[PDB]
Amino acid sequence: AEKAQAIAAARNTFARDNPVSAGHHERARRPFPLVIAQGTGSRFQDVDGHAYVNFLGEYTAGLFGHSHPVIRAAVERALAVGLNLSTQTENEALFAEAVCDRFPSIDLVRFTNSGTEANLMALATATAITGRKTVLAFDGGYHGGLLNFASGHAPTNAPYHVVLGVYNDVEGTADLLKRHGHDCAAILVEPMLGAGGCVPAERAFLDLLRAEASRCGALLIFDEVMTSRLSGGGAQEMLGISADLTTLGKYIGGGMSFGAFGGRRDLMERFTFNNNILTMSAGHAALTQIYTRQAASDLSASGDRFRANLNRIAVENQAPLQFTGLGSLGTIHFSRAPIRSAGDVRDQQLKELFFFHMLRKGIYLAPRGMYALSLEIDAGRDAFAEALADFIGEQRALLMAA
Amino acid sequence: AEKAQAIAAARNTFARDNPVSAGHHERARRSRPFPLVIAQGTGSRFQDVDGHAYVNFLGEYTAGLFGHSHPVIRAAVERALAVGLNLSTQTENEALFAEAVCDRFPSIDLVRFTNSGTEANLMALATATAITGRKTVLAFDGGYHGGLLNFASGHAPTNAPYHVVLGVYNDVEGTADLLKRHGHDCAAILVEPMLGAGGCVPAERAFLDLLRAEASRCGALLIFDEVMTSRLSGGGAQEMLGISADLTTLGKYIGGGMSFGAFGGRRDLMEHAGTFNNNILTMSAGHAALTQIYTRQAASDLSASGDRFRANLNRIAVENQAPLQFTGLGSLGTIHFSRAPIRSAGDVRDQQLKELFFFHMLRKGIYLAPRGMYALSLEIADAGRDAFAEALADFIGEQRALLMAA
Repeated sequence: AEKAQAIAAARNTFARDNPVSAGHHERARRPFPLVIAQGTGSRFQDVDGHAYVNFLGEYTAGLFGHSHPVIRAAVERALAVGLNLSTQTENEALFAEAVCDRFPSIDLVRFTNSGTEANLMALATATAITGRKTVLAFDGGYHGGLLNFASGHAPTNAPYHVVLGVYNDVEGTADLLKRHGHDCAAILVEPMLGAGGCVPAERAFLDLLRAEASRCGALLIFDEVMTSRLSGGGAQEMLGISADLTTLGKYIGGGMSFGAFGGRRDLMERFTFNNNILTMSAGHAALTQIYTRQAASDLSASGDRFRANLNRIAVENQAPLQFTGLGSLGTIHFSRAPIRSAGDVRDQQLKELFFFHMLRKGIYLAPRGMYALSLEIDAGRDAFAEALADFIGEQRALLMAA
Repeated sequence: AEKAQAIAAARNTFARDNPVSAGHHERARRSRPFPLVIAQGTGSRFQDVDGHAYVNFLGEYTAGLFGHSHPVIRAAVERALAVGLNLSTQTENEALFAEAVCDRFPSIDLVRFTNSGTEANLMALATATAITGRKTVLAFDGGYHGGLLNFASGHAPTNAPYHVVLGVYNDVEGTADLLKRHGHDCAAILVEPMLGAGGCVPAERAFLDLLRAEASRCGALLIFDEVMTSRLSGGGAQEMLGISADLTTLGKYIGGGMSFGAFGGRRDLMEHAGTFNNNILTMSAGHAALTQIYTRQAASDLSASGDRFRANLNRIAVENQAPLQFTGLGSLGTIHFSRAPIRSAGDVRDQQLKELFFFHMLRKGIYLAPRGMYALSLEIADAGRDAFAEALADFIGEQRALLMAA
């Protein structure tokens, strides 16, 4: 088939293009992944020396870019004053007060080494306060290595009695609550399905989740590891919803291993916690001196207009691919059907073709097609739109019809 | 009481000594005397927020093995920083790092990196339950495997909902009975070669070999958590004892002092689907530290220094006829108010003596955990050992009438 032949030609060209990534894949021991050597601003250089504009943004973790001066200088100063300090430094409280300033909902904060640990600690506190064991999750959600529900479950997930609902469907959730209301300790939900395909949550869906959690005595945990960037106080500030607990992710720690969980005092008074000097310093400098509300607003508005530009590339060529998401985070889907839950993403060869083609054009993003803008990426948007335009113009006959 | 009045006087002097740590505690209260707040560090020394310099004997609970300012590690972090933060999920550093770790622990046929030892032990347990299909996990009272993997109280309401079965440390008879009862359901036996939080209680070697025997006989895996004990040799206590675990978990110093953990072992057991750690600074710092600084010669010298030094401190106790003891292995030890031989947590059966000692040695410029833990770093030298031994000598001489009798 022309689709198979074209993806084979592009994949052979990719493999012949990047022998050093192949050698590293061999030494570390489905085409090999790209192995990146260096980075600067919105640019990434692989081990073969090819420069790319990094649209993937490290799955929203690299919001500040690879070489921001304020963060680099903060990390250098923290390094020079000493590594592996004791369990008590000023940096932790300064950082916690900055976060609470941004998320006043988080009456008490605790730091972890990852968002996975943050969600685990939140679930632990939920089960401890309520004494209940069942946790309500949603198909396609990803809260960590042992908190994955893309398959509806994972055999590696921690042995919580997880209840699985379909995203953006409050009828099924109300029925599941009728069934397990007494046993529901927590409702863990992302304001946008990150791994599920950047499926935005309908606002009524989240408001009704809050209502139901209140009425059945379960807590509401918002996994804002990804969506916390949607405003200075995240999507929860955007919608006026107050969860019992909130979890935040790695970019809050300046690009290094960090997570945070917190909220109600009575619930969180139960509280190894993360205070690494470099992480505290980088996250603090980044939040207080770089991540201004105006900078985040510019970034998310640019992301919105830029997703519009892409979808209009699709619309003009009558090709039914779409970018879905919110603000500066989107992801390409081979179907043009409106996506409400995981069941709606119901062909990876077109996505692979797109990924390889934009790589050949110098555009870097996830093979699943997710893009997360960083502060450094109008010229980058123009180049990205022109690259997508040229690729779709050339490969138009291989894509579905709108 | 003379002890109560002396500890009250020492605590009042501590509070008057460190107003800045108190101010930091107050400001942190927005989100048992107050803890010391540390400002900077250099080598084996720490300077607090009030400007006092201390010899750092606690070594950050075994994590600060390299010291606070080691040059090659600093340069590795600087170079990685300049080449760029937040690189993609695939870089060369992770494989170089994994090969060095596998060199040190060739038992770890497949390795995976995590952001913490808590995450490493959790992922190891996940792999155990997945391969075996069983739900019960055998742990030991007093063990600490992470924030949600803590068993000092015999359990915690925060622990992940594994069906953990708890035995008493260094007791294979009770373990054999519990294994006879739950053998078919035991997915893993998770054990530290030394009770870290339990009070640096070394595991009897026959106890670990018999845990291996039972794991083999009933089909459970054996997870050795060497987050703390991995420093006892180039291949950890498992290399020291000739034990081959089904899984091994390693801790933060392998990642150069930053958030890092590792778990690995058998191929068939081992392995989006899971977030793995490839942080640029962590990979670079841990790699440079292991390959250029954490040599077997340096680690051997350090553990020998720890052995002779525990002898020196315990002999301060013996000469002064005081029943306090330092227990542990190599360069890791801990003070206990009793002189009774410690085999399990139940043998630690008064915290005011430890608090008095801690505050007095602080006044003398020696820093360690209020619980009394010491973990020497590569920077602490014979002079540091001499100063610590003389400090303990003077403190026990002055506070002689307040301590128990041997």
